[PDB]
Amino acid sequence: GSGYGLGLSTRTQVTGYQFLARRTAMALTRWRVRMEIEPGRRQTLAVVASVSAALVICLGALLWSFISPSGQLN
Amino acid sequence: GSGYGLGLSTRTQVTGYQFLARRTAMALTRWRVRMEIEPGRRQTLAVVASVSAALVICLGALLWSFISPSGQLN
Amino acid sequence: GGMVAMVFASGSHVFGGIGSIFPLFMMVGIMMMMFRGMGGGQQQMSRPKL
Amino acid sequence: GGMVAMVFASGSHVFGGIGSIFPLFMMVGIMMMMFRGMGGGQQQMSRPKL
Repeated sequence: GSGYGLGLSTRTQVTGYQFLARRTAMALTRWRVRMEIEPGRRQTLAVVASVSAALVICLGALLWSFISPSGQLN
Repeated sequence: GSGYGLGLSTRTQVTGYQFLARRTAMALTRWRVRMEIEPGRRQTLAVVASVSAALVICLGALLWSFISPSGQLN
Repeated sequence: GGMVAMVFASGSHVFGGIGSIFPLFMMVGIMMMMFRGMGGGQQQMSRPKL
Repeated sequence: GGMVAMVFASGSHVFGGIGSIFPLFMMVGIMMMMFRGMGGGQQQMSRPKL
């Protein structure tokens, strides 16, 4: 076959595939390809922003632990 | 009529007035308008430089006042 | 800043003078890497002009 | 320079390490504006050329 298997690929092919995936994905929910604006991207990025903020706070707390531990009594 | 009263104005108009003000000021003392060189500007700038230099030395005095005061007796 | 601050609370206080020159010179490099992305062109479409 | 020097005469000596990074970094910001201030060029006129 021509496209079967597990052969090599290039960077331009990676974005190209993801473009068809978004376009066919919204086609299942909105039934139109006009795609004036692409809200799927934004809804996805918003999740990424949420998790990143959580990791930043988590790391911010660890920094506080070294600045002021539990054994400092009296 | 037009031009009278406290209407609005723009930044290009502020320089325009100063240009006419200098040109007429020159005509009263030199009776000619060629203005190959514009001496009013320089003579004015010389005064501004004078005032600035005085203030700079004055602050220098204030600077030394904190560095080596007179209150350090006994 | 967090990596630097963390050392002072531990009391090593290795910074100041000789030691401080590293983060000082290092800080310039990060700023330099970001500004390089800014020089992309010579055109304007600012809201005021539209 | 005066703003910094006035603190030393008081003896607080708050500068060094942690404190010095502020005036140290702050000094660069002033120089960086004058560079942007001298913008343009390449007209190429000069006394030796005339």
